[PDB]
Amino acid sequence: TKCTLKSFTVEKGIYQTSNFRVQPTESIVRFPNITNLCPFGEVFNATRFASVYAWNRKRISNCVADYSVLYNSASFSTFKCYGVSPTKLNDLCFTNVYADSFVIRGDEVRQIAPGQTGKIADYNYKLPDDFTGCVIAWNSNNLDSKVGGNYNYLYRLFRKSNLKPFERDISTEIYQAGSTPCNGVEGFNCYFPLQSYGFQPTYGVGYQPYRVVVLSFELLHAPATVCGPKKSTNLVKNKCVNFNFNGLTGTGVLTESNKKFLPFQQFGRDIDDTTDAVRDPQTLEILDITPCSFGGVSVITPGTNTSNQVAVLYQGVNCTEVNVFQTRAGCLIGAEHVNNSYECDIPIGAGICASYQSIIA
Amino acid sequence: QCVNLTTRTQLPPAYTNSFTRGVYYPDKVFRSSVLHSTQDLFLPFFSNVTWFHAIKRFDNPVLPFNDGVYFASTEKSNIIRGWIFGTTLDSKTQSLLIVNNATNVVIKVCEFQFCNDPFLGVMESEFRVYSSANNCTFEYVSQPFLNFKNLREFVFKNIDGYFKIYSKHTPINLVRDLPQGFSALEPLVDLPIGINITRFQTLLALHRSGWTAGAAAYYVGYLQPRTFLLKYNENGTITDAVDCALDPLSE
Amino acid sequence: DSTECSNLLLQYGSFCTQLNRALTGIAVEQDKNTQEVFAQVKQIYKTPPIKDFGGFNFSQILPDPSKPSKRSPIEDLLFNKVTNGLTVLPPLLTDEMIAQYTSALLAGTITSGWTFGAGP
Amino acid sequence: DSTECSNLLLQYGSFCTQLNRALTGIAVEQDKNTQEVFAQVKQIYKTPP
Amino acid sequence: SALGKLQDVVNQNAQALNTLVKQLSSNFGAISSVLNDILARLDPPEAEVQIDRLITGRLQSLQTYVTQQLIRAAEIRASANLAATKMSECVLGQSKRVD
Amino acid sequence: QIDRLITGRLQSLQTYVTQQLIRAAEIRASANLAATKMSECVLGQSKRVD
Ligand SMILES: *[C@@H]1O[C@H](CO)[C@@H](O[C@@H]2O[C@H](CO)[C@@H](O)[C@H](O)[C@H]2NC(C)=O)[C@H](O)[C@H]1NC(C)=O
Ligand SMILES: *[C@@H]1O[C@H](CO)[C@@H](O[C@@H]2O[C@H](CO)[C@@H](O)[C@H](O)[C@H]2NC(C)=O)[C@H](O)[C@H]1NC(C)=O
Ligand SMILES: *[C@@H]1O[C@H](CO)[C@@H](O)[C@H](O)[C@H]1NC(C)=O
Ligand SMILES: *[C@@H]1O[C@H](CO)[C@@H](O)[C@H](O)[C@H]1NC(C)=O
Ligand SMILES: *[C@@H]1O[C@H](CO)[C@@H](O)[C@H](O)[C@H]1NC(C)=O
Ligand SMILES: *[C@@H]1O[C@H](CO)[C@@H](O)[C@H](O)[C@H]1NC(C)=O
Ligand SMILES: *[C@@H]1O[C@H](CO)[C@@H](O)[C@H](O)[C@H]1NC(C)=O
Ligand SMILES: *[C@@H]1O[C@H](CO)[C@@H](O)[C@H](O)[C@H]1NC(C)=O
Ligand SMILES: *[C@@H]1O[C@H](CO)[C@@H](O)[C@H](O)[C@H]1NC(C)=O
Repeated sequence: TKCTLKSFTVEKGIYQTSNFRVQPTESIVRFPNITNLCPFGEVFNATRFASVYAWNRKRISNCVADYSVLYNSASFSTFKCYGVSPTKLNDLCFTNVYADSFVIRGDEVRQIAPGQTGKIADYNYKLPDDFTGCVIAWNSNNLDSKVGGNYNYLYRLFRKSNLKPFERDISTEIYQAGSTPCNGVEGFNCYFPLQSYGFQPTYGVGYQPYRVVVLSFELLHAPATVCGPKKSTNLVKNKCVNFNFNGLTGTGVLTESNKKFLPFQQFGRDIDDTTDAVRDPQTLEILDITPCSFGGVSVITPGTNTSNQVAVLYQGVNCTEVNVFQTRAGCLIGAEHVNNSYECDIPIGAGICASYQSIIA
Repeated sequence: QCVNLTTRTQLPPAYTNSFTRGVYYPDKVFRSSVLHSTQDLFLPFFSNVTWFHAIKRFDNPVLPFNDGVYFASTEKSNIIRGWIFGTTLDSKTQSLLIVNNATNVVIKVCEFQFCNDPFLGVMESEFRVYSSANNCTFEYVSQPFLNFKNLREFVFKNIDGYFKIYSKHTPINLVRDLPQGFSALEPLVDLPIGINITRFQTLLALHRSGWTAGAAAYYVGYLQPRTFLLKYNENGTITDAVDCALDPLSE
Repeated sequence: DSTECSNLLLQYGSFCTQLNRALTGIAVEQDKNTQEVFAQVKQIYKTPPIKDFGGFNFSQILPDPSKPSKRSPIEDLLFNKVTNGLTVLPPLLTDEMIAQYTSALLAGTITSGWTFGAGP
Repeated sequence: DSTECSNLLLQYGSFCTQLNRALTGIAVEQDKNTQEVFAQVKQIYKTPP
Repeated sequence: SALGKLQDVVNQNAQALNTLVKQLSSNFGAISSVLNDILARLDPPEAEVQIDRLITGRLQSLQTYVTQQLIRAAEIRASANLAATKMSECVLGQSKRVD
Repeated sequence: QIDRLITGRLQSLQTYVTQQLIRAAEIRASANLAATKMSECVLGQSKRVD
């Protein structure tokens, strides 16, 4: 009070000195139930993969993409992400996901990157320099190699020009390396551009088949629907917590509600358009949001000439949320309530007054 | 597969009064016993809505979408099954298909080649609404939405790449025109489509015994940007509304 | 509850203190207004138990013993006919004490004339 | 008459409604003041000829 | 309409409070009216500017509310002084003042 | 540019409305005094000095 009044002597009276803030204790972040996961089973766990010249592109939309399952797997040899970090993949949201799947050699995994040069980059699969996504590769000697030799995987060996980014070339026309016309027959200076791989299980690690899945993340002006799985903190009631329900955030005490919402309604507003009721997304129940008991802190004191005893009034604050007495004005601490009635010396409010005789109310 | 329908009878389109229909919930927010003023695409009160019949009448034209579409249906025996949404209605651009067949409702955003006269047929064993589907960007299968006995109100909006479908089912017993009353349309589904739509076409179902058109009637209204004053009761349903630009009393 | 907002708000100085002080002045002014209007007597007068006033009836303006609020029928009718950092401070004088002050004024002006306003 | 200005002005809320309300209150207050000062009789008295 | 004078005061105070709450939903030229959205969607160099715009708009609204409350407080104080004068002169005595 | 002009003009208009409210309060007090004089000096004889 001396600090607020800028004086070392305080006259008898009540002085509003501060404000009492209930501090938030927990953070409650409830978003909808984790359902409709993205079809990563049909990409990673596919029985057969495509050739690199005819790489499969799968469009992933309208689902929840859990990237932590892929990142924490020990089954992948390469998980190199370009243009984004793996840690924030599980949080961000994208409009569509392009999953390109193919099989290449062990030594050719390095060429699946922006700015690289090689047979795969120039003639089979070209990545843009400004690429946002991740390149995942793993050894598949167990599945894609047979003892006789697996010749079901093809790659383009020759093309007149380098491929554009995200281009698929499935043409089977004879490559013309010379001035002479090929005439459709494979003779001299004219070679068939698609050549088969010969995967065998007894091969070296640089020649063993590797399954590569490249995920391309783009953002377009359409509503982004491939989002990460927002985690849900367990619900805590009857305490002043910071709530985040389906992107609506605030601070309040969440108590049970008797308001019967219609099934399409999620939040509740009063006359002043402030959210005072809400529906929990995980469990369809209605919760009232009571604002935390913020109040004014007033100091009731007699003159410093008489005594140094003081009392504290928390305005509009119940006594269970802070010589403690409950008044309609608020909670009064440091004053002894008496049943006798005297003239008003220091006004407290709601018919309550304080005086010095100790400090009585 | 496409079939031209050449047995139609030429007739001018009808017009009628909207009365106090076309109101929908602007948001997913509960409000109790309060009056809320909102600025949104709303249908004007007592406006001129176009009236189309199915009786030999088979009205399936292509109409401009404008800023939103109010679809009213005085329906018996479930002739009306879905809608056609797009800009050019061909494979050049991307179009939205809404269909309700005998089992479920299917919503697809793809590059479709639409027929000039698309329809279904009734056991339901005739589907002649498209010839191709090339590049799909969104698929969504949901629960089925559905004297004239049923009144179906729908509101379609394209705002910020969001497609809002609002709907209401009403039990009516009026023979010919729209009944006069108040019924607020609940929001049914929001679609992440992100596509341009400027034209639409209704999808009907044929009755086969050539073809026969079942008795149905529908109304098209256009949404305009305006302000409504909505009344919310104790239970939180919109029971009455005021159009702020209709007359000075409501203003 | 934004800490960055409060840190930026501190750059603007003592605007918040001025607004709080002005509102506090208004709040104490309302109590002073009520004190000036109603608390003009320091003796709480009561009417005699027998309401023999020479034919004059004051039942509509005297407090009703049947009512818990100790208000007059006219006062009861009057009370029935009147229907983010924000707090509402309660008034210093409750409605019961204001009704008691009006009752004291009525008892003084009925039993003592204008004498109670100028002395004993 | 600029529609862009009004669209930007709507971002600031109901300041204009408050100012219009205050001016309307002052305007009706002036008529109330004149009514209170001069219209203290409901009978129009006339002097004898 | 017998008790219109008290009802007008109650309506004006409630309406002013309602307007003060509704001024929070206005962005005042910022990208959003929510501080959390600005803090989460932008870096501190531009979030500082947007928060500053919200602060100046809300501060202007609060100053407007306090100013109009002060003017209404002056009016109510004048009315209360008149009421105290009527209490002293009409109830506690007989007044010769006409009307 | 319109944001700068809007904030300047809004501040000017708010200042004008505040001045008008204060002057209206002063004129209301003067009118209440004038009504009191009309009641007590014209419609009756007043014993109040000056
Ligand atoms: C039904 O009639 C429409 C309208 O004429 C036919 O659409 C035309 O199809 C031809 C086919 O080459 C095009 O050249 C025209 O430009 C189309 N016109 C329009 C307006 O679309 C449609 O083909 C007919 N259906 C069948 C099955 O023949
Ligand atoms: C004073 O007036 C009151 C109210 O006008 C009288 O109370 C009424 O008494 C009659 C006779 O029994 C009842 O029918 C009325 O219902 C009473 N009114 C109320 C409001 O209770 C009262 O009798 C009068 N006289 C005295 C001496 O008190
Ligand atoms: C794919 O196979 C591995 C190996 O069995 C398994 O652990 C994983 O769960 C499967 N699915 C995905 C999506 O990786
Ligand atoms: C959410 O899932 C929990 C179990 O994980 C279940 O008890 C609850 O009913 C679900 N809620 C909805 C709305 O699906
Ligand atoms: C509706 O429009 C048609 C033509 O578009 C017109 O003939 C008719 O009179 C209109 N109805 C009303 C009520 O304006
Ligand atoms: C309705 O369409 C869906 C989507 O193709 C299909 O799965 C279902 O079998 C269809 N039902 C009938 C009766 O045709
Ligand atoms: C769209 O489809 C055509 C033919 O079906 C195809 O050539 C084209 O590449 C496709 N485009 C996209 C973006 O899918
Ligand atoms: C939407 O389509 C219409 C008609 O084809 C066209 O005029 C308009 O420019 C398009 N709008 C956008 C944003 O593509
Ligand atoms: C709310 O619904 C209950 C029953 O569900 C009904 O009795 C009551 O009248 C309704 N209240 C209003 C204001 O419509």
